[PDB]
Amino acid sequence: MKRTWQPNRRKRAKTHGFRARMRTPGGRKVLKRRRQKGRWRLTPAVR
Amino acid sequence: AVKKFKPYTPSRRFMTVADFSEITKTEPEKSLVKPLKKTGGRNNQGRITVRFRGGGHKRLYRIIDFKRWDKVGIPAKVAAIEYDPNRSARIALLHYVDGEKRYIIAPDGLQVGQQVVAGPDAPIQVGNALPLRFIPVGTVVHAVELEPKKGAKLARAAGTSAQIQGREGDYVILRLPSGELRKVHGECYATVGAVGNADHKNIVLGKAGRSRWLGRRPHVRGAAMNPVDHPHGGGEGRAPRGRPPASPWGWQTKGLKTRKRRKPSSRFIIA
RNA sequence: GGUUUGGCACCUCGAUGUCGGCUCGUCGCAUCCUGGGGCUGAAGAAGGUCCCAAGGGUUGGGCUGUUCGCCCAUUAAAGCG
RNA sequence: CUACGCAAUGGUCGUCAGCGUAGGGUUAGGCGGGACCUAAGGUGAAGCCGAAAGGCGUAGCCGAAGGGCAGCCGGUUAAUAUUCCGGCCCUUCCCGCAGGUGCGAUGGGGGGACGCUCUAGGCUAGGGGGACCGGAGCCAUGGACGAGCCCGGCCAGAAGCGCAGGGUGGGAGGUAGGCAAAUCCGCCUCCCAACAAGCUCUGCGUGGUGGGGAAGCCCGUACGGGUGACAACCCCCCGAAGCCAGGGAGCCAAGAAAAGCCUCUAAGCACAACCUGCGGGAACCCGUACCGCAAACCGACACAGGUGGGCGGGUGCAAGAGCACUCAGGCGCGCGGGAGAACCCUCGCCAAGGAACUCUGCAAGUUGGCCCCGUAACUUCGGGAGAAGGGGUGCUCCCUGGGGUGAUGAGCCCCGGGGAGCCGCAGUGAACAGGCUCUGGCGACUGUUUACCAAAAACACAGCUCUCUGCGAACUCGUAAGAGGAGGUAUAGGGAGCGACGCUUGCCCGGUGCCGGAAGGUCAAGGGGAGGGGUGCAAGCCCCGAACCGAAGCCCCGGUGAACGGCGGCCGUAACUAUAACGGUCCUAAGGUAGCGAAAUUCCUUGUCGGGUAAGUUCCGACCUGCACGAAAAGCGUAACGACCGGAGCGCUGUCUCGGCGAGGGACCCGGUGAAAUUGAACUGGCCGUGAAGAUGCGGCCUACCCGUGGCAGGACGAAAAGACCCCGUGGA
RNA sequence: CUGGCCAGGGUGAAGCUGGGGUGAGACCCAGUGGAGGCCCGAACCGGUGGGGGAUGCAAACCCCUCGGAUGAGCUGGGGCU
RNA sequence: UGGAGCCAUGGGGGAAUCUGGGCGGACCACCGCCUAAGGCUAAGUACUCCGGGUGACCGAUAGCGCACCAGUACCGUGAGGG
RNA sequence: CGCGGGGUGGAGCAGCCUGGUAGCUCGUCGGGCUCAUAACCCGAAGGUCGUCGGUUCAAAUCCGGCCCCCGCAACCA
RNA sequence: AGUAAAAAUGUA
RNA sequence: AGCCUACGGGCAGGCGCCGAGGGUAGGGCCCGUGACUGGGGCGAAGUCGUAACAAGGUAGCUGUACCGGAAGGUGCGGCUGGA
RNA sequence: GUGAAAUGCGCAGAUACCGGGAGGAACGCCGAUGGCGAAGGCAGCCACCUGGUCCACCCGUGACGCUGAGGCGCGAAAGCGUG
Ligand SMILES: [Mg+2]
Ligand SMILES: [Mg+2]
Ligand SMILES: [Mg+2]
Ligand SMILES: [Mg+2]
Ligand SMILES: [Mg+2]
Ligand SMILES: [Mg+2]
Ligand SMILES: [Mg+2]
Ligand SMILES: [Mg+2]
Ligand SMILES: [Mg+2]
Ligand SMILES: [Mg+2]
Ligand SMILES: [Mg+2]
Ligand SMILES: [Mg+2]
Ligand SMILES: [Mg+2]
Ligand SMILES: [Mg+2]
Ligand SMILES: [Mg+2]
Ligand SMILES: [Mg+2]
Ligand SMILES: [Mg+2]
Ligand SMILES: [Mg+2]
Ligand SMILES: [Mg+2]
Ligand SMILES: [Mg+2]
Ligand SMILES: [Mg+2]
Ligand SMILES: [Mg+2]
Ligand SMILES: [Mg+2]
Ligand SMILES: [Mg+2]
Ligand SMILES: [Mg+2]
Ligand SMILES: [Mg+2]
Ligand SMILES: [Mg+2]
Ligand SMILES: [Mg+2]
Ligand SMILES: [Mg+2]
Ligand SMILES: [Mg+2]
Ligand SMILES: [Mg+2]
Ligand SMILES: [Mg+2]
Ligand SMILES: [Mg+2]
Ligand SMILES: [Mg+2]
Ligand SMILES: [Mg+2]
Ligand SMILES: [Mg+2]
Ligand SMILES: [Mg+2]
Ligand SMILES: [Mg+2]
Ligand SMILES: [Mg+2]
Ligand SMILES: [Mg+2]
Ligand SMILES: [Mg+2]
Ligand SMILES: [Mg+2]
Ligand SMILES: [Mg+2]
Ligand SMILES: [Mg+2]
Ligand SMILES: [Mg+2]
Ligand SMILES: [Mg+2]
Ligand SMILES: [Mg+2]
Ligand SMILES: [Mg+2]
Ligand SMILES: [Mg+2]
Ligand SMILES: [Mg+2]
Ligand SMILES: [Mg+2]
Ligand SMILES: [Mg+2]
Ligand SMILES: [Mg+2]
Ligand SMILES: [Mg+2]
Ligand SMILES: [Mg+2]
Ligand SMILES: [Mg+2]
Ligand SMILES: [Mg+2]
Ligand SMILES: [Mg+2]
Ligand SMILES: [Mg+2]
Ligand SMILES: [Mg+2]
Ligand SMILES: [Mg+2]
Ligand SMILES: [Mg+2]
Ligand SMILES: [Mg+2]
Ligand SMILES: [Mg+2]
Ligand SMILES: [Mg+2]
Ligand SMILES: [Mg+2]
Ligand SMILES: [Mg+2]
Ligand SMILES: [Mg+2]
Ligand SMILES: [Mg+2]
Ligand SMILES: [Mg+2]
Ligand SMILES: [Mg+2]
Ligand SMILES: [Mg+2]
Ligand SMILES: [Mg+2]
Ligand SMILES: [Mg+2]
Ligand SMILES: [Mg+2]
Ligand SMILES: [Mg+2]
Ligand SMILES: [Mg+2]
Ligand SMILES: [Mg+2]
Ligand SMILES: [Mg+2]
Ligand SMILES: [Mg+2]
Ligand SMILES: [Mg+2]
Ligand SMILES: [Mg+2]
Ligand SMILES: [Mg+2]
Ligand SMILES: [Mg+2]
Ligand SMILES: [Mg+2]
Ligand SMILES: [Mg+2]
Ligand SMILES: [Mg+2]
Ligand SMILES: [Mg+2]
Ligand SMILES: [Mg+2]
Ligand SMILES: [Mg+2]
Ligand SMILES: [Mg+2]
Ligand SMILES: [Mg+2]
Ligand SMILES: [Mg+2]
Ligand SMILES: [Mg+2]
Ligand SMILES: [Mg+2]
Ligand SMILES: [Mg+2]
Ligand SMILES: [Mg+2]
Ligand SMILES: [Mg+2]
Ligand SMILES: [Mg+2]
Ligand SMILES: [Mg+2]
Ligand SMILES: [Mg+2]
Ligand SMILES: [Mg+2]
Ligand SMILES: [Mg+2]
Ligand SMILES: [Mg+2]
Ligand SMILES: [Mg+2]
Ligand SMILES: [Mg+2]
Ligand SMILES: [Mg+2]
Ligand SMILES: [Mg+2]
Ligand SMILES: [Mg+2]
Ligand SMILES: [Mg+2]
Ligand SMILES: [Mg+2]
Ligand SMILES: [Mg+2]
Ligand SMILES: [Mg+2]
Ligand SMILES: [Mg+2]
Ligand SMILES: [Mg+2]
Ligand SMILES: [Mg+2]
Ligand SMILES: [Mg+2]
Ligand SMILES: [Mg+2]
Ligand SMILES: [Mg+2]
Ligand SMILES: [Mg+2]
Ligand SMILES: [Mg+2]
Ligand SMILES: [Mg+2]
Ligand SMILES: [Mg+2]
Ligand SMILES: [Mg+2]
Ligand SMILES: [Mg+2]
Ligand SMILES: [Mg+2]
Ligand SMILES: [Mg+2]
Ligand SMILES: [Mg+2]
Ligand SMILES: [Mg+2]
Ligand SMILES: [Mg+2]
Ligand SMILES: [Mg+2]
Ligand SMILES: [Mg+2]
Ligand SMILES: [Mg+2]
Ligand SMILES: [Mg+2]
Ligand SMILES: [Mg+2]
Ligand SMILES: [Mg+2]
Ligand SMILES: [Mg+2]
Ligand SMILES: [Mg+2]
Ligand SMILES: [Mg+2]
Ligand SMILES: [Mg+2]
Ligand SMILES: [Mg+2]
Ligand SMILES: [Mg+2]
Ligand SMILES: [Mg+2]
Ligand SMILES: [Mg+2]
Ligand SMILES: [Mg+2]
Ligand SMILES: [Mg+2]
Ligand SMILES: [Mg+2]
Ligand SMILES: [Mg+2]
Ligand SMILES: [Mg+2]
Ligand SMILES: [Mg+2]
Ligand SMILES: [Mg+2]
Ligand SMILES: [Mg+2]
Ligand SMILES: [Mg+2]
Ligand SMILES: [Mg+2]
Ligand SMILES: [Mg+2]
Ligand SMILES: [Mg+2]
Ligand SMILES: [Mg+2]
Ligand SMILES: [Mg+2]
Ligand SMILES: [Mg+2]
Ligand SMILES: [Mg+2]
Ligand SMILES: [Mg+2]
Ligand SMILES: [Mg+2]
Ligand SMILES: [Mg+2]
Ligand SMILES: [Mg+2]
Ligand SMILES: [Mg+2]
Ligand SMILES: [Mg+2]
Ligand SMILES: [Mg+2]
Repeated sequence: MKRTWQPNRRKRAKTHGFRARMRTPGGRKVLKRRRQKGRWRLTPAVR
Repeated sequence: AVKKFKPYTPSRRFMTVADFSEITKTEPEKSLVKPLKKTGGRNNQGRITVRFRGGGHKRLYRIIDFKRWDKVGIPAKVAAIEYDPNRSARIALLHYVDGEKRYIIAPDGLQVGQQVVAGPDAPIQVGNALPLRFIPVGTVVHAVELEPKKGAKLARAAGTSAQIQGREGDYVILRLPSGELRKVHGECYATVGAVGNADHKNIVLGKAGRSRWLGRRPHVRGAAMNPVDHPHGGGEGRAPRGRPPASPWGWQTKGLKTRKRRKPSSRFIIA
């Protein structure tokens, strides 16, 4: 059956992208939250 | 006249279609005026605000002239009459002598060729627009302004029309399609005659599509939903409301009046 | 007597699947046939009734989810638990 | 891709590999994105709004399988190619020269430009024949040296040509419009011209010429290399859903935008500048391996699942992307080897019977294509219809009628018609391929639904009625701005119920709701302050506070049922008896009309009669003492429709009496790899009894050598899940 | 918002055309035509009945069967709640 | 909400400049305190990313989640888990 | 069977709560009007207040015991 | 400026 | 593949058409019968009213429509067979 | 309002009167034992379109006539469908 995950690069970047995260204050916090934590990727990696 | 079909398939035994005889000599809109991408969409910024809308054939908006005082005294020959997917009415494409041309809600009686115009003067005969005041107390008219230089806003649905009952001050009394008696201003334009295509009210959609073709989605009854959805909802085994006919939002729907109590628009009405 | 309807609430609610059927049986005797037998208001044939006796038998359909019934056509009998 | 490898990964093995180590490998002005355009939407100068965070939002900007834009055919690599190479053909920019012309926009106009279904005429793609062309070869096993068998008979190609089509009137006057600024559009007027021509623009054919070019044989791990002939490269036929394309006709639901591109002019500027030529220069960034219906993507896996577009050959079957076989190409599913038990799965057949099976013909069988006769009630005249029920169906030879292509003749295709005759059990000889009818219920109908137990009588539905709403509409979302409604305007929009259609839809406004009622009754803040109090020697400063005036709402008055709803009791009475047309009385707001009625509703109940059966708690027809129908939570009907639920027949059957045999995959044996839930420990038997009331573990008695393997499922109150039921909790939702 | 897909059969509406008809009509026959939430049935969409599967191939599968299949149709990409 | 002042203020009304004006828990009269409707101002106070010093603190199931190449592997669309 | 409503002249309803008073309508009997009978008119009669007991000074009336009539209810398994 | 109230039923 | 021959041929025999009739299926016409139901006819005895004939005590009658225990009432128009 | 009454309407201001406006239906007097039409049936006035009918002249055609199963059209009122 079709499953939940259907990879799409444009979607992924547009949705969880660094740029996107920056526009919303809620997103900005995510970034802050992560950096603060020490993550190696603030954003989902995807080329 | 409304065409009818033999019953060679149900949902087409009763189905009926308007008789497109009048339109003729032009089906493809005026690439000049009309050429306006109409925006389709059943709600505002985000959420749906008007239930059951959507789907339904593509549609281009024909930009029409709802205020005729633009070209006073300038006449124009009625070049053609076309189909307009955006209204009950039909519309007449007319060519002003200015060379300029525009669309007008085609009134019953209008003929191609038949020249027409609008102005305080203007011959009191179908297709001509004149400030309500300069109109023979009685004659029927449609496409009426409600406030001077604010555009036509009354009686524009196929076959609708208002009749001049009389005068009284700078105002004139109209008996609107609905039947209410209102005092419109004198300077309020209005084009003489009735809307036409009066046969409209007579079409029988026929199937459930067709209702779809017109962008009208299915309408699910309150009592069919559950307590959480509508107030008529709930009830083991079909039941009967539970008193007293209400809408999904809570207000009663049988009787209860809605117009703003202290509205200043009142005192201009009487029906 | 422990097959009914119940009474009580003792094991089981960190679970004892709760009607009917089908398959497979097995046991009881308070015996439906079949074998013995005593009375009889037993002439004979056929019954009634009680006694001994399960070794083995104890049909196929209609209706109903049914158990049970009712019915159809049989049977030595179409037993009850 | 290649060279070394095999620990692990691979459900076995493993020299192999998508695995390990290493080295290579992805080449573009023309393909695809970007230095182009705009869509939904996003963002967002201005501007509005918001406690902050922020929310709207014009222009503009971003945003693309949509618009626009110049590459075809071959050749090479172990691995890239419209990218490198060869031949052929284009595109832009920049500079120069020559000749043209009022050149010139972020502006004006045109154009770009649009649906659905059906379609004409030509073409090409693709395919089939050929006695013709070219070619290694081949006569086997009884026959054939044969018009034998076998293999291949193409691709691209500028200009120029032909053949199809597509677009398009030419003039000259005015001109109040295109937010005029135009010689352009648009409008009026009139010499002209025409179901054209002319001029343009595609497609196709042709084209200088350049490529390609089998079978078989020889070499050959691999992959491929000469061969191959100086190869031939021709003739008919079939033929698109593709091209000519913006073709045509019909239809209602009425079918993007912007730039490129023409043209018109404004500033400007004409020693500009654009235009057509012709030379010479310039032409960046990013992707290019490989997988790609799958072992490389989504599913923890080399997972029987999921995944958009194009090509997808041949023969036969009426057609076809269907079915059988088969090209090219790709595979045999990464545990095998034997046996020949029960049992399971999937599959084949069966005497007589033929639904007796069972909740139920569940399942399975029967039937099946096409041609031809021939078909009922009922009906909304469409349908019911594939109703039913029959006949035909292969091959051979002869005669004969049309159509397409030719050329009116010929082969080549496409539909037919009539005769005789042949062989089988059987001719849609295999594969795909309805069983039928009668009668009820519900719903009108196609459609929708519980992703993962419900596809329905449920939702939706056209249609009917009520109700709101006069437009800055009602209504919805939002604090607002704003937005939907609607760039709509009562023949419209919102809400509600009913649910095609037919005949219909009664009585009750007491209560509730809503609608109408400038009177009254009651009524808050506030206005008013009679009168009273606290203090001061006081002027005063403070407090309470009665009349009366004071909205909406409620009261009161009246309306209203396709608004919420409701729509009686007890006695008596007619030639036998029954029953009660009739009457009495109490109550009510008014006491259920038509039509239906043991029903999706009837408890008693398998009511009582009829029908159907040998037999009928079901089914169908009736009767009505309707526990407990009834008119828009519609009432009674209804042709057609239904994977809906019921009752019947006929047909045919392994459903069954009643089972038998056979096949394949497992099960079983051997070699390889090798889990799981569960598990207090165990040295874990029967019966009577006892015990917390159902014991391997107590008592008595009985039986019982130690250990396995294939099987069965009665027990271990067997597993699983801290019971959904039940109750409890001053638990939750 | 923008694209794409739906083998092949079947039935044969309105219109046209011609004839008949009448005073003119309605209408009636043919032929043409190719309508439709039409019929059969692949792809494509779905999930009716049965069987299998139940530590599965699979945390919804497989086979047989069945429904829709020009439409209220299916579907890719880009969006919004 | 209290007898409810004081301090602040959304609404309405709306002064005075030292005979001015607030307060001392309603309100008056006494007596007394203080000068609103402009602004600034170190120090003593808080915390611990960082550096150092100690410890009747742990000693690799402890001690931070990490003594180790850890906010990693891995899981999740993601926030996030770890 | 469990809560609850009811039995009063011949029929159908009050009166019970607020105990000492049996009311109303129709029918039945007598007399008129009429030729006659309905109707209409005038006049009378008729009730253990289901039943057995209790409270009281007195019970249709209030308190329990049965007798019947009517109406709700009888659910989760 | 003479339209205009009600009052059933019965054969031996 | 027989039988007679006068060898041309006839006969037996074999095949086919048609064919009484039987069978299956689906129709048409008529008859009998059927739980129950609908009216109708006559009724020497019933129950309810009294509609019509005299203004029959509301002129009657009528096509139609509705409504009512029943006759019948009422509406729209019409007739005189009423004044 | 009737026989007389009652329902009902009105002190929320009715009935009676005046002014104004909306709307629908019907057309008093003329009007008659009247006229027209085939029948049903037809009444304010105006116009347009149109049928039948009568009189005078004896002008024209030259028996071209009458009736009429069926067919066809019309056809009060009530009734039905759609608006
Ligand atoms: Mg997952
Ligand atoms: Mg993408
Ligand atoms: Mg790093
Ligand atoms: Mg938006
Ligand atoms: Mg609905
Ligand atoms: Mg529901
Ligand atoms: Mg919700
Ligand atoms: Mg409610
Ligand atoms: Mg609610
Ligand atoms: Mg219910
Ligand atoms: Mg409810
Ligand atoms: Mg027992
Ligand atoms: Mg017991
Ligand atoms: Mg217990
Ligand atoms: Mg106890
Ligand atoms: Mg338990
Ligand atoms: Mg346990
Ligand atoms: Mg037994
Ligand atoms: Mg014995
Ligand atoms: Mg004897
Ligand atoms: Mg190797
Ligand atoms: Mg291995
Ligand atoms: Mg490798
Ligand atoms: Mg761009
Ligand atoms: Mg742009
Ligand atoms: Mg935009
Ligand atoms: Mg924004
Ligand atoms: Mg693009
Ligand atoms: Mg493109
Ligand atoms: Mg490759
Ligand atoms: Mg090249
Ligand atoms: Mg120019
Ligand atoms: Mg344009
Ligand atoms: Mg060939
Ligand atoms: Mg030979
Ligand atoms: Mg060529
Ligand atoms: Mg074509
Ligand atoms: Mg632009
Ligand atoms: Mg650059
Ligand atoms: Mg590649
Ligand atoms: Mg697949
Ligand atoms: Mg594909
Ligand atoms: Mg594998
Ligand atoms: Mg797979
Ligand atoms: Mg799918
Ligand atoms: Mg697919
Ligand atoms: Mg073929
Ligand atoms: Mg075929
Ligand atoms: Mg296939
Ligand atoms: Mg091969
Ligand atoms: Mg058999
Ligand atoms: Mg047989
Ligand atoms: Mg049989
Ligand atoms: Mg049976
Ligand atoms: Mg049985
Ligand atoms: Mg079946
Ligand atoms: Mg049918
Ligand atoms: Mg039928
Ligand atoms: Mg053959
Ligand atoms: Mg051809
Ligand atoms: Mg077939
Ligand atoms: Mg079939
Ligand atoms: Mg019925
Ligand atoms: Mg039934
Ligand atoms: Mg349905
Ligand atoms: Mg489901
Ligand atoms: Mg379904
Ligand atoms: Mg209806
Ligand atoms: Mg607000
Ligand atoms: Mg709008
Ligand atoms: Mg609506
Ligand atoms: Mg509406
Ligand atoms: Mg319904
Ligand atoms: Mg009634
Ligand atoms: Mg009421
Ligand atoms: Mg009311
Ligand atoms: Mg009322
Ligand atoms: Mg009110
Ligand atoms: Mg006050
Ligand atoms: Mg005082
Ligand atoms: Mg008030
Ligand atoms: Mg009696
Ligand atoms: Mg009697
Ligand atoms: Mg009832
Ligand atoms: Mg009835
Ligand atoms: Mg019955
Ligand atoms: Mg019932
Ligand atoms: Mg019953
Ligand atoms: Mg029952
Ligand atoms: Mg019977
Ligand atoms: Mg049977
Ligand atoms: Mg019976
Ligand atoms: Mg049965
Ligand atoms: Mg019945
Ligand atoms: Mg009902
Ligand atoms: Mg009703
Ligand atoms: Mg109702
Ligand atoms: Mg219904
Ligand atoms: Mg019914
Ligand atoms: Mg079905
Ligand atoms: Mg369906
Ligand atoms: Mg059936
Ligand atoms: Mg086997
Ligand atoms: Mg092994
Ligand atoms: Mg024991
Ligand atoms: Mg022991
Ligand atoms: Mg023991
Ligand atoms: Mg064992
Ligand atoms: Mg087992
Ligand atoms: Mg067990
Ligand atoms: Mg257990
Ligand atoms: Mg528990
Ligand atoms: Mg549950
Ligand atoms: Mg035709
Ligand atoms: Mg269809
Ligand atoms: Mg189909
Ligand atoms: Mg099929
Ligand atoms: Mg395809
Ligand atoms: Mg679904
Ligand atoms: Mg599928
Ligand atoms: Mg299935
Ligand atoms: Mg299902
Ligand atoms: Mg299953
Ligand atoms: Mg199963
Ligand atoms: Mg199918
Ligand atoms: Mg989509
Ligand atoms: Mg997307
Ligand atoms: Mg303040
Ligand atoms: Mg203030
Ligand atoms: Mg001063
Ligand atoms: Mg203060
Ligand atoms: Mg103070
Ligand atoms: Mg103080
Ligand atoms: Mg103090
Ligand atoms: Mg102080
Ligand atoms: Mg200061
Ligand atoms: Mg200060
Ligand atoms: Mg400071
Ligand atoms: Mg510190
Ligand atoms: Mg640690
Ligand atoms: Mg250690
Ligand atoms: Mg650390
Ligand atoms: Mg740790
Ligand atoms: Mg993951
Ligand atoms: Mg991840
Ligand atoms: Mg009594
Ligand atoms: Mg008397
Ligand atoms: Mg009397
Ligand atoms: Mg309960
Ligand atoms: Mg009588
Ligand atoms: Mg007599
Ligand atoms: Mg015969
Ligand atoms: Mg009969
Ligand atoms: Mg009779
Ligand atoms: Mg009698
Ligand atoms: Mg009478
Ligand atoms: Mg009378
Ligand atoms: Mg009448
Ligand atoms: Mg009446
Ligand atoms: Mg009359
Ligand atoms: Mg007044
Ligand atoms: Mg005339
Ligand atoms: Mg003569
Ligand atoms: Mg009428
Ligand atoms: Mg009616
Ligand atoms: Mg009508
Ligand atoms: Mg009407």
